[PDB]
Amino acid sequence: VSQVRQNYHSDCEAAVNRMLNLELYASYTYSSMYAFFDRDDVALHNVAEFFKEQSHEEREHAEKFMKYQNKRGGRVVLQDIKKPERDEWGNTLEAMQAALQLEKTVNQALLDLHKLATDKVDPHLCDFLESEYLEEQVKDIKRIGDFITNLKRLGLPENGMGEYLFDKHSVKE
Amino acid sequence: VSQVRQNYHSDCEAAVNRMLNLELYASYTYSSMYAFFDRDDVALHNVAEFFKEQSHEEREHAEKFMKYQNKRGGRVVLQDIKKPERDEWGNTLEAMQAALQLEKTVNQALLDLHKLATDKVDPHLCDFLESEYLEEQVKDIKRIGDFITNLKRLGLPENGMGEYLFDKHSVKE
Amino acid sequence: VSQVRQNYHSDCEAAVNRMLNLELYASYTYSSMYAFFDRDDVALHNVAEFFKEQSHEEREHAEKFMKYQNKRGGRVVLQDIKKPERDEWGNTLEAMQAALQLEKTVNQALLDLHKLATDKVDPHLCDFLESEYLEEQVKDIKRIGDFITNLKRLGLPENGMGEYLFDKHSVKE
Amino acid sequence: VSQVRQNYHSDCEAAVNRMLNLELYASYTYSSMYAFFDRDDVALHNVAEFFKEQSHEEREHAEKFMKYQNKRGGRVVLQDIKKPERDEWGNTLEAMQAALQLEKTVNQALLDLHKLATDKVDPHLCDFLESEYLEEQVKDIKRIGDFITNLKRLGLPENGMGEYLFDKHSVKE
Ligand SMILES: [Cl-]
Ligand SMILES: [Cl-]
Ligand SMILES: [Cl-]
Ligand SMILES: [Cl-]
Ligand SMILES: [Cl-]
Ligand SMILES: [Cl-]
Ligand SMILES: [Cl-]
Ligand SMILES: [Cl-]
Ligand SMILES: [Cl-]
Ligand SMILES: [Cl-]
Ligand SMILES: [Cl-]
Ligand SMILES: [Cl-]
Ligand SMILES: [Cl-]
Ligand SMILES: [Cl-]
Ligand SMILES: [Cl-]
Ligand SMILES: [Cl-]
Ligand SMILES: [Cl-]
Ligand SMILES: [Cl-]
Ligand SMILES: [Cl-]
Ligand SMILES: [Cl-]
Ligand SMILES: [Cl-]
Ligand SMILES: [Cl-]
Ligand SMILES: [Cl-]
Ligand SMILES: [Cl-]
Ligand SMILES: [Cl-]
Ligand SMILES: [Cl-]
Ligand SMILES: [Cl-]
Ligand SMILES: [Cl-]
Ligand SMILES: [Cl-]
Ligand SMILES: [Cl-]
Ligand SMILES: [Cl-]
Ligand SMILES: [Cl-]
Ligand SMILES: [Cl-]
Ligand SMILES: [Cl-]
Ligand SMILES: [Cl-]
Ligand SMILES: [Cl-]
Ligand SMILES: [Cl-]
Ligand SMILES: [Fe+3]
Ligand SMILES: [Fe+3]
Ligand SMILES: [Fe+3]
Ligand SMILES: [Fe+3]
Ligand SMILES: [Fe+3]
Ligand SMILES: [Fe+3]
Ligand SMILES: [Fe+3]
Ligand SMILES: [Fe+3]
Ligand SMILES: [Fe+3]
Ligand SMILES: [Fe+3]
Ligand SMILES: [Fe+3]
Ligand SMILES: [Fe+3]
Ligand SMILES: [Fe+3]
Ligand SMILES: [Fe+3]
Ligand SMILES: [Fe+3]
Ligand SMILES: [Fe+3]
Ligand SMILES: [Fe+3]
Ligand SMILES: [Mg+2]
Ligand SMILES: [Mg+2]
Ligand SMILES: [Mg+2]
Ligand SMILES: [Mg+2]
Ligand SMILES: [Mg+2]
Ligand SMILES: [Mg+2]
Ligand SMILES: [Mg+2]
Ligand SMILES: [Mg+2]
Ligand SMILES: [Mg+2]
Ligand SMILES: [Mg+2]
Ligand SMILES: [Mg+2]
Ligand SMILES: [Mg+2]
Ligand SMILES: [Mg+2]
Ligand SMILES: [Mg+2]
Ligand SMILES: [Mg+2]
Ligand SMILES: [Mg+2]
Ligand SMILES: [Mg+2]
Ligand SMILES: [Mg+2]
Ligand SMILES: [Mg+2]
Ligand SMILES: [Mg+2]
Ligand SMILES: [Mg+2]
Ligand SMILES: [Mg+2]
Ligand SMILES: [Mg+2]
Ligand SMILES: [Mg+2]
Ligand SMILES: [Mg+2]
Ligand SMILES: [Mg+2]
Repeated sequence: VSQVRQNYHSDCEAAVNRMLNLELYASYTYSSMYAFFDRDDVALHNVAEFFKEQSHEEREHAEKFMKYQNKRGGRVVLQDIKKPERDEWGNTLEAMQAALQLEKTVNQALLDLHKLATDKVDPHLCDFLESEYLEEQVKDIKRIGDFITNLKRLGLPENGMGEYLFDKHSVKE
Repeated sequence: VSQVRQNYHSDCEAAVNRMLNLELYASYTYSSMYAFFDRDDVALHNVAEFFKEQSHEEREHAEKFMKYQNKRGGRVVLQDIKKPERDEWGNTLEAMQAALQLEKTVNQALLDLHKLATDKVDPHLCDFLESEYLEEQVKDIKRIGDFITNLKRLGLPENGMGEYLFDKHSVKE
Repeated sequence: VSQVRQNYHSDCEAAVNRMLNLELYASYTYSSMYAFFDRDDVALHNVAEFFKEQSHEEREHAEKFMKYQNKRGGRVVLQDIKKPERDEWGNTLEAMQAALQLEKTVNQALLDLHKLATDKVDPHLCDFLESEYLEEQVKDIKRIGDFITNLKRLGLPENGMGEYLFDKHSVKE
Repeated sequence: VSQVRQNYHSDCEAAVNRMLNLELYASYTYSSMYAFFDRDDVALHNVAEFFKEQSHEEREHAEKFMKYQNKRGGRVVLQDIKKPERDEWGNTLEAMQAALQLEKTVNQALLDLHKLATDKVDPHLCDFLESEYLEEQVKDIKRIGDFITNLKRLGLPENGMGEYLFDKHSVKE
């Protein structure tokens, strides 16, 4: 019954809250990858910093959904942020493969939310997803795929020299 | 039969003209609010200037529809701009409540136009509304709602000190 | 068995992981307060932004513990970040009271960790807490206490004008 | 019987002199590593310069203890600076392993000195060690550990290409 609410279905409000949680979950998974690559027995600092940046970007995605919810007159409802699926991430290839799957999971949830918004005839929510989320996902999925191709080319997981070279030439210094 | 016309339904052309009129109507209502708050026996100049700015923005919305109509090969058809519903606006709370309802009326018309454009399979018109109109409405509706909440907190309509404080701290100097 | 590990007790490593979780929990609680004050029916934007900033600072506290853990040769172990205790925060006074208690809870955990580090004769961990955490807590606790005193002076919770004045004069614009 | 002396135990004064000697010993060992990597039949100049810098930093650590001794009213007593344990350092991996052990030996001596200062209730000496020495050690130990992990990844000692790559991408140009 918010005074600002107009053309905003309860189902979409709830799905936005669930999407918010998933963004926070993604942030936390990336934070775990950062910490792993920062370990003294892993020590791939450019890879670590790549994942730290990914983590911060996911938190920005989450905060943008909070703001959106309030703009439409919905109510933010938070749930636990589940810990990541793994405590250690193997190596750069395994981590990038997990990152690819994570970004595709997030993308599928965004696409599902777009379908719901379409079904409920909510063009503002459609526009928001298209303008602020969907292209970011396609771009990041492509970037991570490109990385995986190069890690395989470099002989991961077996080729430690390849892994070193990737950290020194493929990710930001 | 315009040489530029392509995928532009007569119904959408007509609805764009009606939307243009509504934007002009909204501009005129805001102009009335400006004049009211500029009265010597009302004298809330920051509130007055807020509504003057709202009025100018609505005229910009109208002109953008005129340009759009011509870009698609439709023909601008003007009708009378009806005078506002009231000659005096009571106080800042009453005016903001009327502004909220006005912005929601405009928003509903834009949403209805988007539905029509969708029905007629006009993605250019959909994009135009989503990119140039729908988010502006959500933003302004939220801003005015926020103002109303604060005016109520400040004890409007009875609390004149509250009304003074709002004009001096909530709206641009 | 990390090659860098020296004078770092398993108990301290575990307690650092638990402290990390608590920092993340604090961040999430502050994020909830931000979202609440950003609601159209609450609409205290300077208060909202204060809590958003608090939330970001807690995430910085968490990341610093992750880095610390790795520097000492411990291993970051993550757990679920529990959702905040409340879904809505009442008003500025109730939220500030909850913030005070949260900062004191965090402070007690830091003091307990310092006691453990002292018991295990770990001066590096003692220094880290004293140089990076303990004074921040005292400062923030004092700031929030000062705010609460002023909110009470301004007649919270009943005095809406007082609450408005606080948002406009006590917290950053 | 120095006029400035206050709360400075004879045991701490003596231990500071022994610590000074150890800093000088560490400097000399690093100087030997510099000279080794500068050999025409070793020729890893970035590695050589890394160790030269390490050597200079250890001399700075020593001089700071001399100044400290005098500030407290103790008397600097010098002993021979023993030559390093080896005349040649094998390769980058062997040298980094020796550097890690050296930094941990220095760290243990600093921790032992902190324990003594604690036992003698000398908070100024505790603060000095915590503020000027202990974090430097943790940082350098982590850095060298990280290097060792990367040298192993690069196939040291057998992989000469790996050793070349490390010198060109892991240590300052
Ligand atoms: Cl609705
Ligand atoms: Cl929900
Ligand atoms: Cl996984
Ligand atoms: Cl695992
Ligand atoms: Cl996933
Ligand atoms: Cl959905
Ligand atoms: Cl995007
Ligand atoms: Cl691109
Ligand atoms: Cl690439
Ligand atoms: Cl046509
Ligand atoms: Cl018409
Ligand atoms: Cl009216
Ligand atoms: Cl009237
Ligand atoms: Cl209306
Ligand atoms: Cl229509
Ligand atoms: Cl817009
Ligand atoms: Cl906005
Ligand atoms: Cl406001
Ligand atoms: Cl240990
Ligand atoms: Cl743990
Ligand atoms: Cl609570
Ligand atoms: Cl609640
Ligand atoms: Cl608490
Ligand atoms: Cl503890
Ligand atoms: Cl601090
Ligand atoms: Cl202070
Ligand atoms: Cl204050
Ligand atoms: Cl005032
Ligand atoms: Cl003395
Ligand atoms: Cl001596
Ligand atoms: Cl040796
Ligand atoms: Cl030798
Ligand atoms: Cl040694
Ligand atoms: Cl000692
Ligand atoms: Cl230090
Ligand atoms: Cl560091
Ligand atoms: Cl490294
Ligand atoms: Fe980025
Ligand atoms: Fe995301
Ligand atoms: Fe992402
Ligand atoms: Fe990205
Ligand atoms: Fe404006
Ligand atoms: Fe308009
Ligand atoms: Fe408008
Ligand atoms: Fe506007
Ligand atoms: Fe701050
Ligand atoms: Fe904290
Ligand atoms: Fe805090
Ligand atoms: Fe703070
Ligand atoms: Fe004032
Ligand atoms: Fe240096
Ligand atoms: Fe040293
Ligand atoms: Fe050193
Ligand atoms: Fe150093
Ligand atoms: Mg209401
Ligand atoms: Mg609902
Ligand atoms: Mg979920
Ligand atoms: Mg679980
Ligand atoms: Mg569309
Ligand atoms: Mg679009
Ligand atoms: Mg785009
Ligand atoms: Mg690319
Ligand atoms: Mg013609
Ligand atoms: Mg027609
Ligand atoms: Mg009309
Ligand atoms: Mg009439
Ligand atoms: Mg837009
Ligand atoms: Mg605002
Ligand atoms: Mg090992
Ligand atoms: Mg343990
Ligand atoms: Mg806990
Ligand atoms: Mg629970
Ligand atoms: Mg301090
Ligand atoms: Mg103060
Ligand atoms: Mg004398
Ligand atoms: Mg003596
Ligand atoms: Mg000695
Ligand atoms: Mg000898
Ligand atoms: Mg320090
Ligand atoms: Mg490093």
